[PDB]
Amino acid sequence: MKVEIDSFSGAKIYPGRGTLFVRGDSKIFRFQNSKSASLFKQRKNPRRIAWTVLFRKHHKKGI
Amino acid sequence: LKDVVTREYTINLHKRLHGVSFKKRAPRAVKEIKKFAKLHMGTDDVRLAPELNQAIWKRGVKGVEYRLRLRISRKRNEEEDAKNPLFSYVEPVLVASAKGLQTVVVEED
Amino acid sequence: SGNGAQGTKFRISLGLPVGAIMNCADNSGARNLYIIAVKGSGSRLNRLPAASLGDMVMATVKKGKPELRKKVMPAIVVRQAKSWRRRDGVFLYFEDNAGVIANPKGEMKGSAITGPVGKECADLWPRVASNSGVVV
Amino acid sequence: AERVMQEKLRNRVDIPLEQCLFCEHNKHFKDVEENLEHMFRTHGFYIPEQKYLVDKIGLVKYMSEKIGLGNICIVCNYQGRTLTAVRQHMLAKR
RNA sequence: UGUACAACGGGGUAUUGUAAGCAGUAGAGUAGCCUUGUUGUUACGAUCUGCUGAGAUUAAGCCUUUGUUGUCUGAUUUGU
RNA sequence: GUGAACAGCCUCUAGUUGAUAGAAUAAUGUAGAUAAGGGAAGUCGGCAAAAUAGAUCCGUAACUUCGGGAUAAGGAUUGGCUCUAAGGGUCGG
Ligand SMILES: [Mg+2]
Ligand SMILES: [Mg+2]
Ligand SMILES: [Mg+2]
Ligand SMILES: [Mg+2]
Ligand SMILES: [Mg+2]
Ligand SMILES: [Mg+2]
Ligand SMILES: [Mg+2]
Ligand SMILES: [Mg+2]
Ligand SMILES: [Mg+2]
Ligand SMILES: [Mg+2]
Ligand SMILES: [Mg+2]
Ligand SMILES: [Mg+2]
Ligand SMILES: [Mg+2]
Ligand SMILES: [Mg+2]
Ligand SMILES: [Mg+2]
Ligand SMILES: [Mg+2]
Ligand SMILES: [Mg+2]
Ligand SMILES: [Mg+2]
Ligand SMILES: [Zn+2]
Ligand SMILES: [Zn+2]
Repeated sequence: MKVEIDSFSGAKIYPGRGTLFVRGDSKIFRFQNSKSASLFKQRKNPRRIAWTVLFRKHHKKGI
Repeated sequence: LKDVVTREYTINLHKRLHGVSFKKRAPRAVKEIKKFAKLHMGTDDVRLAPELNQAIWKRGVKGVEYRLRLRISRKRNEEEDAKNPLFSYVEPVLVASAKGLQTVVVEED
Repeated sequence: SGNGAQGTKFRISLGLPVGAIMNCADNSGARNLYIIAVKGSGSRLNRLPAASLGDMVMATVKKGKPELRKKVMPAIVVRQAKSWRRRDGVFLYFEDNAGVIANPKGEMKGSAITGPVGKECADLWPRVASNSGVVV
Repeated sequence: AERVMQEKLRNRVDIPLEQCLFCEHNKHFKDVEENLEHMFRTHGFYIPEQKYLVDKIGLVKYMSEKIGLGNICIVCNYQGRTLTAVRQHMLAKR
């Protein structure tokens, strides 16, 4: 089966979990839960949020 | 018979005050301490050193701390015989954090 | 959903109560779809008849050309914002409620559809899936 | 440590004895008495227990080694890059 | 007197979203001193970076437990 | 102190801490809140609630007893921080 990845937090998404959003054009956003979801509805950037995957790349955290 | 003790307990107040009325919250802690000390050393006669009072109220009625470090002493009752020969006395210990401290017998001297 | 449709469809949550207003995704030149009836429509005291994705509805046009306005016609629901649970386990939803005008059989009034359409609609009405773009 | 010792050696900054440390132009005075009276009034330099000192001409050399080579503030731990830096600062937060 | 129970403490598990403190040739400018700037600096200064997915919270109806301390005989009635 | 403000909100001088208590936390309640998609399809009737609200700027209709209408309608901005400029009095030519 398929384990996706979140379009916000980059977290691991297992089958049936979270929601799958169809944006006003073709776009598809898949959330691991309601946390990463609502954030998206507040228009927040994933690069300014501490714990997301996309952040830990930006700031050279980890590696 | 029972013998004349002292100990140092950390109490979890956070759990015992869970979901109390914000206005009656602190006053519970007073009862939850007297009940707690009738647990250990089932003395049933429990008194509160007014410093401890200032500890329980220091943060206001709604602001009681999560953890207290409490020095409890079992002692003998005097004159005027009460149903008990025996006593209970709780007073504070001034400490940085109530965290990660183990119950300890303070050897009296 | 109704008749004129090819096949059956799995039960999906009803996100369009009667009187709901959704957009028109075709070129018929309508700004609106107003929902006065549904073609499946189980019948019970007090329950509002509810459409969903791929269901047939009888609607009027509040916004648009006067020629398409002020009469009742069949329409179909290709996007709905109230989310549902597909049998594959995923929950999903769209960004709005959209619909396309269609005759009794399900033959499109318009020749094209704007935005993406649910697969649950596209398997039911192949005449829709025809003029469609990317599904789901 | 080798980079800070090579940068301090290439700067050659041994501050002389009668020369005042804390002012920018490094004023020169005729004796060790005159800048030790003058460092007291303008800047506020004071030598604790003047009564007890043996090496007080060498308490001058240990202090000029703080601002001389490694270029350090007497209080802060603040590290200037130049003699100017540590000097400019001592005059700064006072 | 137990593979006993509890109060703490340890882990797991989660919730939030990066603590205090220190440090910083990060920082719009502004005010001082100069060798007057291929990176001149010194002070005041929202914020930012590093220690830091860090601190805090974690059962009150979560999981677990080789640790710390402690509890373990009061009352009443019942007969074919 | 906030602020336009004798508004609301917190504090000082003074004054109370007095209005039966404990234990729980079911239904029904009274007072108070929040709700996915829909948005009056409810109801005799938008009844109740919701939304709008301060300010500074821009814009502002039919009609009018020419005074209004008009905050009409309708748009944008609002923290914190470092700066910049403009705005005065007294005394000596
Ligand atoms: Mg509760
Ligand atoms: Mg009815
Ligand atoms: Mg951080
Ligand atoms: Mg910090
Ligand atoms: Mg806190
Ligand atoms: Mg006032
Ligand atoms: Mg009284
Ligand atoms: Mg009464
Ligand atoms: Mg709702
Ligand atoms: Mg909504
Ligand atoms: Mg609406
Ligand atoms: Mg009606
Ligand atoms: Mg009716
Ligand atoms: Mg009426
Ligand atoms: Mg009303
Ligand atoms: Mg009007
Ligand atoms: Mg307006
Ligand atoms: Mg601004
Ligand atoms: Zn000097
Ligand atoms: Zn210093």
